[PDB]
Amino acid sequence: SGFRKMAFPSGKVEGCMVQVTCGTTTLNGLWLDDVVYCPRHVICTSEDMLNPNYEDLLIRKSNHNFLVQAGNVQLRVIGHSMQNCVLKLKVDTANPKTPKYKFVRIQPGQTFSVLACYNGSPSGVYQCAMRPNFTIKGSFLNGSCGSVGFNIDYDCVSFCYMHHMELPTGVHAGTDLEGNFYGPFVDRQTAQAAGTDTTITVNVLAWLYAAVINGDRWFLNRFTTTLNDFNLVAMKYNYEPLTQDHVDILGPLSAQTGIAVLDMCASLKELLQNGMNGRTILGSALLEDEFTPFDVVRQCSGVT
Amino acid sequence: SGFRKMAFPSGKVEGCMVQVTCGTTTLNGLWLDDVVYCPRHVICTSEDMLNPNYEDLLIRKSNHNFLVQAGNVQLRVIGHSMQNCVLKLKVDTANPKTPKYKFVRIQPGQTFSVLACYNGSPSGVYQCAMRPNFTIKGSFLNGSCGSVGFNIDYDCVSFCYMHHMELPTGVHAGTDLEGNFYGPFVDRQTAQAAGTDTTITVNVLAWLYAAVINGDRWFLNRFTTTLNDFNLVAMKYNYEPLTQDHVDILGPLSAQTGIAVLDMCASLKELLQNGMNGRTILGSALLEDEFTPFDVVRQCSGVT
Ligand SMILES: OCC1(c2ccccn2)CCCC1
Ligand SMILES: OCC1(c2ccccn2)CCCC1
Repeated sequence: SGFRKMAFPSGKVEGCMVQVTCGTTTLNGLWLDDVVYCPRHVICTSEDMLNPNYEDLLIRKSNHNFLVQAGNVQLRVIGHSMQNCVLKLKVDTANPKTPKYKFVRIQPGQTFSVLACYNGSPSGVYQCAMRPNFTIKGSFLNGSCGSVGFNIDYDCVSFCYMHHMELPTGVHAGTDLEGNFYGPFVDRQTAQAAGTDTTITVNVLAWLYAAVINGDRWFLNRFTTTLNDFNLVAMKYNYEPLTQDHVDILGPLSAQTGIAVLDMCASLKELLQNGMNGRTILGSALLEDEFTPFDVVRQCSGVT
Repeated sequence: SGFRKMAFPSGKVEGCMVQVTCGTTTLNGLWLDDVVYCPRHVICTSEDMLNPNYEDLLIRKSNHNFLVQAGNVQLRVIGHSMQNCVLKLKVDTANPKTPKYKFVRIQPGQTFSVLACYNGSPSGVYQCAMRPNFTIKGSFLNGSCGSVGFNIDYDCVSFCYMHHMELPTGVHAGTDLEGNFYGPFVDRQTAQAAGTDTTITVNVLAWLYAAVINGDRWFLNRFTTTLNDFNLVAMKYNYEPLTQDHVDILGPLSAQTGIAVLDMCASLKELLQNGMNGRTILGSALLEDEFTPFDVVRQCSGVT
């Protein structure tokens, strides 16, 4: 029993992290097969970042200007290309520790583990969600760019995120591993305001089911609701709308606990309207939205 | 910027996890050099667990009764001994992935990462604290016993915990890697009530400093206090007493932020007396006590 904000074991990803230096800029790269993936802003001075023309900056760069270090061994760069906002450095050595992997573009509300790295070296691992405004709330200091977000399905790492940017409001923006930003963000030091950080309703409901499964039941009430009624209350509280797709996804948890999804919606409705009155659910004083329904089933069943 | 509940990268520990089977019981073992460490209750039926005589149960066991599997390869057991509440299975092969390591017995309030494992296979990693009542609040299903808690200092894994027990109240109890329980707990299925789960005051203060460093400053007030005055309020709120040792440990964070420790105590005092009034600190609606001062400095500086 017990329910924790749990990251994927990071070993398979630790084995892929390298240091990339271009001039005076050092950040992290991801070494998969004979390609190293890193943010294209590795080629920028902090001055460049105000208004960079990446194509023009890149013309001035040769293979030998990209210093790639894996542990304390240098990799030989034999090619480089820009794909969207990432550089692909071709090296002459396939990473011997390359796991089975995929590049996936996640949807808002989807969760993933981040391996925070500095100078190609892992500092820690934590669990994130892609926010509905396509920001993440991470822990990223200077040097952390090129740190990656991932899911693991048994032995296959799905890479979904590479860290590029802290917005002036201290939230985080990055790309998939094709170098396309999540949301409307750009790799430029400019006014970039995030939109409304709404609560991921389906995730909150999953976590309420996790709470019931783990003995925290005080918030269960005698009420039910409808999707339309619930959604009026959700809108008012800056909660994402709940769809029949979300109800379907919660079916297995509904089944396991014998609490109909719409009954759990009615519990959530009362919690929104009445608050926690100083009580906690799974050691939280607020409604937790960084567990997917899949996360709750995985952790409640013990998948490896 | 940003501050996350962050675990150590788990790769070095993933490389040490094996499956141990004795009869119908499968749990996890830790393979370091040519020794596999596992909970001695691997030799118990669920019936045995009501009132086990471990010495008598062990007499009936031979090396060949301990099935040790590392990935899909069997290890040959060439010796076995009981040390306190752990078994040490001597195997004929040193673990090739053995990291530099130490066995440490942590104090209450100290934090560590758990690698949750089932059948010798990692499912996830999360950050814990040893509670002042010598319980931990983990995520441990059946099969998770032998999962370990650790700290990493650069390249040296300090193992501090091995999972043994869920108490009837759903909190967790285990041993150091010499097999000595934290607190008064025993590996017997019996009435074992935890004492008062007090808040780790020095950790809350560290996290308030982390909040200031990360721009969350709304709780800073115009007041100061004394250790004795603060401690009267702490006692009332089931907070651990604050000692001059704790004040000293917070010195570097005091220095960095220019907030005297006793001023931060006076902020914490008001938060205890007034509550959060529906506000959050680093995305928490309650005062977080699972970051040590060392944790806050590590994460705020980017140690790898
Ligand atoms: O399940 C919720 C938690 C718990 C509570 C009691 C026992 C064990 N675990 C609290 C915070 C995260 C883990
Ligand atoms: O620092 C606190 C958190 C944050 C908030 C804003 C931006 C980035 N990170 C919220 C929860 C954990 C991370």
